[PDB]
Amino acid sequence: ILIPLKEKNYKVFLGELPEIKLKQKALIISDSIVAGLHLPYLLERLKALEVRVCVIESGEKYKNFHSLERILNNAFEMQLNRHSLMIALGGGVISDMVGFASSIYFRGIDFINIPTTLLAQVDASVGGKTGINTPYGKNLIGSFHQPKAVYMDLAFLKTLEKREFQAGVAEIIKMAVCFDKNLVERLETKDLKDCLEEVIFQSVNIKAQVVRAGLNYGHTFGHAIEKETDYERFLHGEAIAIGMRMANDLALSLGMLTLKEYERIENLLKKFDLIFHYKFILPKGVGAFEVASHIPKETIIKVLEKWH
Amino acid sequence: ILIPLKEKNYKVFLGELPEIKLKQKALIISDSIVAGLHLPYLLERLKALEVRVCVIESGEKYKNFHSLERILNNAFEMQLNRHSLMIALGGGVISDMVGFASSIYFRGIDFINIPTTLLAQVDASVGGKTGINTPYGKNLIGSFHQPKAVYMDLAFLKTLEKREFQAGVAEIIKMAVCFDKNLVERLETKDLKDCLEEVIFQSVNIKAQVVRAGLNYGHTFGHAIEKETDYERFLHGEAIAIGMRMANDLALSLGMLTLKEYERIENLLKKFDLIFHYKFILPKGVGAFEVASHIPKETIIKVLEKWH
Ligand SMILES: NC(=O)c1ccc[n+]([C@@H]2O[C@H](COP(=O)([O-])OP(=O)(O)OC[C@H]3O[C@@H](n4cnc5c(N)ncnc54)[C@H](O)[C@@H]3O)[C@@H](O)[C@H]2O)c1
Ligand SMILES: NC(=O)c1ccc[n+]([C@@H]2O[C@H](COP(=O)([O-])OP(=O)(O)OC[C@H]3O[C@@H](n4cnc5c(N)ncnc54)[C@H](O)[C@@H]3O)[C@@H](O)[C@H]2O)c1
Ligand SMILES: [Zn+2]
Ligand SMILES: [Zn+2]
Repeated sequence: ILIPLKEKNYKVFLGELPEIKLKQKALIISDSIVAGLHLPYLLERLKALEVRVCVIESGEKYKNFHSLERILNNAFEMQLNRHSLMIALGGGVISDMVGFASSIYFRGIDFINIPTTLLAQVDASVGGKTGINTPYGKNLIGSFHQPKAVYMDLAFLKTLEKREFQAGVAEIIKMAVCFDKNLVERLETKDLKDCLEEVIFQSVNIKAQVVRAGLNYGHTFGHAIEKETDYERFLHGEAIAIGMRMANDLALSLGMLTLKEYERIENLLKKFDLIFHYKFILPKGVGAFEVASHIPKETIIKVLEKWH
Repeated sequence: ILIPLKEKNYKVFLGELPEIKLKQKALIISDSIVAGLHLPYLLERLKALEVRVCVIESGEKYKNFHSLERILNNAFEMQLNRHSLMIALGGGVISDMVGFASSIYFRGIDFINIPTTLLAQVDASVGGKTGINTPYGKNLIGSFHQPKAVYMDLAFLKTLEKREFQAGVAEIIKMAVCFDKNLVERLETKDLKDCLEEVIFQSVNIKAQVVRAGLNYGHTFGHAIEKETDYERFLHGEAIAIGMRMANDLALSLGMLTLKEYERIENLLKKFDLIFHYKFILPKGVGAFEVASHIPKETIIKVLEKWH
């Protein structure tokens, strides 16, 4: 069991989920898929005054006020107070909704994150950045609310679909190319099946030191791909995978990355089978990044002439 | 203008509203009554990049999600970001809605509270407590959001009704009897119209020095009166006025208040027309309070039945 610390709360827990002892009532919030796979795993180890379950339907489209209201109403129905706890058993969609629901319920109550997806373990459960989607855009209504404790177990990752798993892997490389050169070297040489525990541990420490601009590597182009397709074609991690390549073309054109650096990142994406032919944040090196702003339109078009 | 400092965050500005020059876009939120009385007063001395007004209907029944959604949507319509500002021009209902809307919009933006009611100038302004009402109860969904600046002008208080003004005095006496002996003696010997500024200044200081139990003096009984009457007959200050007297009956029976001290508070409420006939936290003399939790039911029932 590995315990990464932050500033100056709280405590992340890598490894098997331990026996959680609580002296107050707890509300578990999960999705339709996770509740039929990993809810027996949590309720086997949970001890509290009263435990009730609220289930949101699986999907990004359910990340709204309607589901947020349901989480709040379930907390009101079992009469939760200022000493109560909310438990998030799911991906980034669940953890953001529960964290925002707990922040506004009785002006702020404790909540615990137990991420199931690879992306949520390496990014979403860390930081306290919570929110919901609105008709005006994604994640524009939210709050900064830090969880009491984060529990990361590799057992939840085994039930994930390979396409959803690889989408999380593309997000790990994204953080590696901009922050940690040592994580790149691990992904280049070592097989992920043999060092999954070591990869996440390094990925969490990146986000722990972060908690910012830099995690948006391949997001400016990746957002544009999802807005043109639309969200019917690619998963978020797949769109960033193409977005990183588009960002690498702009970084090579501006003289930020060398030809060998451009190939090195693209070879690592090829190693994990993350090349997808379709159809602002750029690296200054393998393990570093720079913020580019005032870039000529013709330089962008020259990069956009690659499609790809 | 006099400038009371809280601790580090923000400054109160007690007196005539000065020129507010801003380098960011601003959204003013007011109610139907205040907008037709005091909105021009603010607009003439406000300078910003863009100024738009959102008006909610006057009343306690409009303190909900429906009005909160409108405040957020108006901010989205004029394209407000994390640098933008919200302006609250109204009573405690407006300030709580705007403060909660600003706390969730782009995960937290700056907001300036300009209270118009006497209640909001002495209680709702300083604290950071924001929120809205739900079908499950009042002020159960909210957040702790500190304002950028508070502006208290006595010019807004002149348009208030007699009933609304005297109900705001009930909270001043509440804070005086439990914290400041000198403020009790000021209210007893001086006319309020002669030292209204000095009374507010001391009321802000008490609220500032506390920030907590003790501000709920007459709230335990006052909530029971409001729930029995279905929030129909009395205002919040009027129900607390009876609640303070009910608390005075329990404090007199325990020996916490002398008969002379008991009559002093009753005559103070009589001076501000706060006697309304019947049909935890009690004052320890004048200027002090005590938390009583283990009071026998027989004593509480003897306080009921309307004597003393
Ligand atoms: N700062 C932050 O907190 C931050 C950072 C990154 C992402 N996010 C947010 O997180 C969201 C993305 O999260 P995500 O990638 O987890 O998507 P997701 O939560 O929607 O999960 C993807 C799908 O996988 C399924 N799933 C989850 N766990 C499973 C399990 N263990 N076994 C089988 N299937 C499982 C879910 O049903 C879901 O439909 C985005 O909406 C984004 O806004 C927030
Ligand atoms: N901790 C806190 O922030 C805190 C403290 C006290 C009260 N509150 C909240 O505030 C609410 C009570 O506030 P309130 O007493 O101001 O009620 P209110 O905001 O509804 O104001 C009373 C009425 O007077 C009118 N009015 C306001 N300003 C006026 C003006 N200058 N001239 C003429 N009319 C005017 C309004 O239209 C309103 O209908 C409660 O619902 C409570 O939840 C919060
Ligand atoms: Zn992301
Ligand atoms: Zn009130």
